[PDB]
Amino acid sequence: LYFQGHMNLDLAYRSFVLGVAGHPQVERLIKHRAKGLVRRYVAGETLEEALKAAEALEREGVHAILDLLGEMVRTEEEARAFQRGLLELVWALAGKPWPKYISLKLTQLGLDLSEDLALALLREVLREAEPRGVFVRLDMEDSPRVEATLRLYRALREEGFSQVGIVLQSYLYRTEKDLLDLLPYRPNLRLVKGAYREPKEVAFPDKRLIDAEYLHLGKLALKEGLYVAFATHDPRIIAELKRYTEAMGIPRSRFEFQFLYGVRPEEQRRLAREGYTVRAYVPYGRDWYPYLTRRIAER
Amino acid sequence: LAYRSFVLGVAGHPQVERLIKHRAKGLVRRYVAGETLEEALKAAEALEREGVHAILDLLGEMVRTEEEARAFQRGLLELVWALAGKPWPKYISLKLTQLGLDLSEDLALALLREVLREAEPRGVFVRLDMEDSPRVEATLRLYRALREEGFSQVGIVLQSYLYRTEKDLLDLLPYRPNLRLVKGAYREPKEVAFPDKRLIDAEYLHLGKLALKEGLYVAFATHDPRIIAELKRYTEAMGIPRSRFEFQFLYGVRPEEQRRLAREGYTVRAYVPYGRDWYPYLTRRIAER
Ligand SMILES: *N1=C2C(=O)[N]C(=O)N=C2N([C][C]([O])[C]([O])[C]([O])[C]OP([O])(=O)OP([O])(=O)O[C][C]2O[C](N3[C]=NC4=C3N=[C]N=C4[N])[C]([O])[C]2[O])C2=[C]C([C])=C([C])[C]=C21
Ligand SMILES: *N1=C2C(=O)[N]C(=O)N=C2N([C][C]([O])[C]([O])[C]([O])[C]OP([O])(=O)OP([O])(=O)O[C][C]2O[C](N3[C]=NC4=C3N=[C]N=C4[N])[C]([O])[C]2[O])C2=[C]C([C])=C([C])[C]=C21
Repeated sequence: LYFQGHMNLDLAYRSFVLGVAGHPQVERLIKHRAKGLVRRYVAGETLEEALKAAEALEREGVHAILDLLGEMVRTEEEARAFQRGLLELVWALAGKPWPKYISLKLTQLGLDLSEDLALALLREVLREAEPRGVFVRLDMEDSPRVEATLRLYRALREEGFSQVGIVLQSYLYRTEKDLLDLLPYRPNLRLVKGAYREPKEVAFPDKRLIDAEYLHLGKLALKEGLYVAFATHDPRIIAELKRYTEAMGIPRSRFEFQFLYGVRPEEQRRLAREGYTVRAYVPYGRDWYPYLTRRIAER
Repeated sequence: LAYRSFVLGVAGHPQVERLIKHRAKGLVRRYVAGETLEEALKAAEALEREGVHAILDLLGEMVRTEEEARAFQRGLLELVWALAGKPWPKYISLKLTQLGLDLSEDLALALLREVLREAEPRGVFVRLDMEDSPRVEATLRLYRALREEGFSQVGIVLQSYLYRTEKDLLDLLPYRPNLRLVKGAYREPKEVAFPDKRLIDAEYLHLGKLALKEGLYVAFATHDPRIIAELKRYTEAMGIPRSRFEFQFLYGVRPEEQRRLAREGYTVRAYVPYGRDWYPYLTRRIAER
C-alpha cells in the first residue's frame, strides 16, 4: 500500500518478513540452524521447558511470567483446548516456592466468538489459580477489544477474585479515563506503551507523546497508591521511574519492572541486584515460530 | 547554535544598538511595547481588539539596593493605578528579585503586600514569575504567606524542568493556586533539572494534566505546537471548559496562533514587556529562534 504519496514502509516491511518466514525452506533452516537464538526468547515448546526457564531466572534473582503460546483460536473447541493448556500451567505452578504469575489473551479464550464463553472459561481458570496463589494477568489486545476486557476484569473482581490484573496501554487516548474509571477497583496494573497498529484517531502517532503518556500514567497510578508493573525496556523511562520513585519515597514493594525474556537480560539482573522487583515475560508452546515471526514483523 | 553566538556577540556593540534604536523600530516594537507605560497600555488595547489579552511586564535594570527595589515597586504601583478602570482583564507580572528578594525576604514581602493592596480592589491580577532554583523556596514562602493574609488575586509560576515541581504542585493543592506552567528558562544542573528536552516536555504535559484534573485554573505558557495540540485534544476529550484554562505567549511570538486560538474561543494572553531596559530582553528574543 501507499501512505501520503509514498509506499507504506511499515506495510512493506511486515509483508516481506511474513513472506520470508512463511517460506518452507527458511522455516526448515531456522528450526535446524537457529535453535540457540530462538531459545533466548522462547523457553521451548513445552511447559516443562518453561518451568526450567523460570527456575533459571529465579536463581539469578529475577521472577517469571509464563505465557502459553497457541495458534489463533477460531472455534469454541479451540478455546477450550487452550484453557486446558492454561489449567495444566496453573496446576504445575501450584507447588513452586517462587512467585506464580501467568499471562493470557482473552481472544484465546474465545472472546471474539462469545464474551459469555470467554468469561466462563476465564472464571474456571481463576477458580483454580487463586487458592494456589497463581496471579493471572489479562493482556490487553487491540483497541476494539478494550471495553470487553475491562468488563470481564470488573466482573471477576465483583465476583470476589483478587488474583487478577489488567494491562493498560499508554498509546491510547482513552487510557487515562480508563485508569481513572478503574480506581475504585484498586487494580493491579501492568503499564505498556502498546504493541498494535492503531489509527491516529484512537492512538498518539507521535513516539514522544506515547513516551510522555507512559510517564504521566505511571506517575498518576503511583500517586494513587496502585501497584504498577512497568513493562518497558526503554532506558530513558526506566531511569526516570527510578529517580521519581526514590524522590517520592515510593517503596520497592509497590512497583516492579517487567521485560520480555531475553531482552536486555543484563539490565534485568542489574535492576534485581539494586533491590527492584523484576520479572521476565517467558513465552512457551508449539506455536513459537509464527509468534517470533510477528515480533520480528513489528518494528 | 552558531546563529545564537553571532547574535549575542554583535548585539553588545554601541553602533549596533544605535542602528536598532533608529532603523529597526519595527523590529523592536514586535517584541516590546516601548519604554513607557503609555505605550504598554496602547499595546494592550491593540491586542484586545484582536481578542487577545495582555500581561504587562515592567522592565528595569537589575535591582541591587533597597532604594532601587522601592523605585521598581513605584513603577509597579503606577502600572496598577493606570490599569484601574480599563474595561478589559488586568494582569501584571513581576520578579521578586526586582522587589529586593536577594536583599531581604521581609523587604520583598512588604513591597509586594503594598502592590497587592493596591491591585486587588482595582481588579488587577498579579503573577509572581518564577526565577532560578535557589529562589523557589522563598518565592513559595511569600506566596503562601500572602494567601494566608487573605489575598486571592495573586498567582505563581511553576517550571516543568525541575525535579521538585510535582511535589511543589501537590504541596500547594490546599491553596487552590492559580498557576502558570512554563518549561523553565534558566541554566540548571542535571542534579536539579531534567537535562533531556523530551523529559522536560513530558513533565510539562504531566503537570498540566495533573493540575487540570485537580481542578486548578492553569495558564499554559508555551509556544510549543505539539504541547498546545495535545492540551487542546485532552481538554476537549475530558470535557474541560475553556473557562478553566488559558494559553500564554510572549508578545510577538507566534502572533497568528494567538489570534487563531482566540478565534477558536480559547482565552489567550500575550506577555508584553515595557520599560527603559528593553535592549537586553530584545536580544534574547532575536537569538532564541
Ligand atoms: N504485553 C502487552 C500487552 O498486553 N498489550 C500490548 O499492547 N503490548 C504488550 N507489550 C508490548 C509493549 O507494548 C511494547 O511494544 C514493548 O514493551 C516495547 O516497548 P518499550 O520497550 O517500552 O519501548 P520502545 O519499543 O519504544 O523501545 C525504546 C527503547 O527500549 C529499548 N528496547 C526496546 N526493545 C528492545 C530494546 N532493546 C534491545 N532489544 C529490544 N528488543 C531500546 O533502547 C529502545 O530504543 C508487552 C510488553 C512487556 C514487557 C510485557 C511484560 C507484556 C506485554
Ligand atoms: N516567564 C517565565 C518564568 O516565570 N519562569 C521561567 O523560568 N520561564 C518563564 N518563561 C519562559 C519559558 O520557561 C520558556 O523558556 C519559553 O516559553 C519557551 O519554551 P516553549 O515555548 O514552551 O518551548 P520551546 O522553547 O522548547 O519551543 C518548542 C517549540 O515551540 C515553538 N517556539 C518556541 N519559541 C519560538 C517558537 N516559535 C517561534 N518563535 C519562537 N521564539 C517552536 O515550534 C519550537 O519547536 C515564560 C514564558 C511565557 C510564555 C510567559 C507568559 C512567562 C514566562
